[PDB]
Amino acid sequence: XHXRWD
Repeated sequence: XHXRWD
């Protein structure tokens, strides 16, 4: 949802 964090 935020970039690499998803």
